[PDB]
Formats: sequence, structure tokens, C-alpha cells
Amino acid sequence: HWGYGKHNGPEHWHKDFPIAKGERQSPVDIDTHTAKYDPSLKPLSVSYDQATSLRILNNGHAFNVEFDDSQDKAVLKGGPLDGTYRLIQFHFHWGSLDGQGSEHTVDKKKYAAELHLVHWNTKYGDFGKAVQQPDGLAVLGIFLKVGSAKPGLQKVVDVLDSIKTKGKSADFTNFDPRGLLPESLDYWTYPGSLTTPPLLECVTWIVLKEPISVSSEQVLKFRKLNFNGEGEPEELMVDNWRPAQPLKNRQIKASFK
Ligand SMILES: CC(=O)OC[C@H]1O[C@H](S(=O)(=O)N2CCC(OS(N)(=O)=O)CC2)[C@H](O)[C@H](O)[C@H]1O
Ligand SMILES: [Zn+2]
Repeated sequence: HWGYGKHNGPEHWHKDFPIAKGERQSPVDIDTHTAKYDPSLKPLSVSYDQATSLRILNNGHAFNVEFDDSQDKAVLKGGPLDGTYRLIQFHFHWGSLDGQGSEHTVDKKKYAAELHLVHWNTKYGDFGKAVQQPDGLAVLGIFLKVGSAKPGLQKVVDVLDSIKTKGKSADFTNFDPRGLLPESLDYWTYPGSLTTPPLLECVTWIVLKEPISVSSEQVLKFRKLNFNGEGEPEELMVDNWRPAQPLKNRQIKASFK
């Protein structure tokens, strides 16, 4: 099925998933000069102190850090949202080179990686139902640039050799995702989609203005992961990003001047 290679990558996805050419696909380029400041946009409310991480999984396209979402433990509200959204997992997209890796771009500029914290709207009861709704998900996107290390990321980096290949998982309890956040919660927001198949148009994107910096060693270790399963020929997990998609009718709003 689908992947990030020349024969199964983003240019191929529309054959299995026609919505790939839809009207609200993600990611997009964020043209900062055309995004309009909205003084009515509320501050984001990120309540992560009761977050309960469980497990980290190599699913063959990225690694997911999963949380207990059976209860309102770690939630996203406010900002452009009018509901409560539970954190279910986070993951990254990254490049083979420091100059590429992010899915969203800012004035056509690419970051080395992008963090997605994935939340679903509790009025729909579970994640499976939520992705079938236009307002089912809220994804907090955070850019990574290469520079100084991010201490709050190191526990993630540390465990990656225990989940080198597709289908491997490891215990990952007591991880605090607050350690992955930049100082500012200033953001851009627009309506979009999952950036991987099935590419459902169910996401309110909230992309933070301020990137976090990670060390070259930290992203280096991301790139030692494998797309393949154990015992299969090694394919390095790199360049697992979808490129920017046409903005079409949409307007990106900024929480800040
Ligand atoms: C339809 C549905 O129930 O979930 C959508 C898909 O995605 C999640 S995921 O936990 O791996 N993950 C969720 C959303 C992530 O999208 S992201 N890149 O835009 O915000 C990527 C994959 C799972 O992989 C599911 O197997 C897969 O079906
Ligand atoms: Zn993602």
C-alpha cells in the first residue's frame, strides 16, 4: 500500500484516496503576509498536566507516542475551537537532510521536522467516529529547527533503538509532553486534513509560530529508524512528509500581529 517512496508516495495517494485532491487538504504553505490577524481568536488552552503516556510504536511511516484518551486527562481547548479535544498521540515528520522535513512551510521555508499533537473532539465519543467529522480533530503542529538540544525530547530519542522496525513497540509511561512546547502559544489556524492516508478532511490545524530547537544528534537518531519490518531489507525512515497542497478557497488566520 501507501508510503513515501517514488512508487507509493504522495503523488500516488489519490488513486486509493481520491480525497487527496480535495478542497481542504493539508499541509499548506503558510504565507505570513496573506494570513490575517484575527483579534477575536482566543488564546489556546493546553492542559497537559494530567497526561498519561502509555506506549511508543513504530507503525511503519513514523513513530507514535500514545496516550490514555479514555478520560479527559490531556486536553486542547480554546483558540479557534468550540469543544474539548483529547490528546490521543503525537508523532513527527522529518527529512533526510536538515533543510527539509516539515509538512507545513512558512513563506515556503522548510523546517527539519514537524511535531503533530493529535486531539479528537470528545462530543464524538471516540477517535474512529471523530475522523468522520469536519470538526473531529484538532492537531497542534510545532516546527523543529536544528540547533540546541531539546531536553524534553531526549527520552523519546533514547527509546528509538528499541522500536527500530515496523510493528515494534515499547512501554513509554510517565512522559510529559509539556516538555515539547515552545515558549509562545501564538498560532496560525486553518481548516484541513490528515496529512497521511486516509487524508480525511476532519482537522482544525493549529500551527505554532515559534519553532523548538533540537540538536543535530537528536534528529540524526530519528533518521536511524526503519520503514521496514525486522528481517526485511533496511529502508531508513526519512522524508516521511507530504508536501504543501493547494490552499484553494481557504484563509489562514493568525492569533497575533
Ligand atoms: C481513520 C482513522 O481511524 O485513523 C486515521 C489513520 O491515522 C492513525 S495515526 O494514529 O497513525 N495517526 C493519526 C493521524 C495522523 O495524521 S497527522 N499527520 O495529519 O495529524 C497520522 C496517523 C492510524 O494510523 C490509523 O490506523 C489510520 O486509519
Ligand atoms: Zn502528522
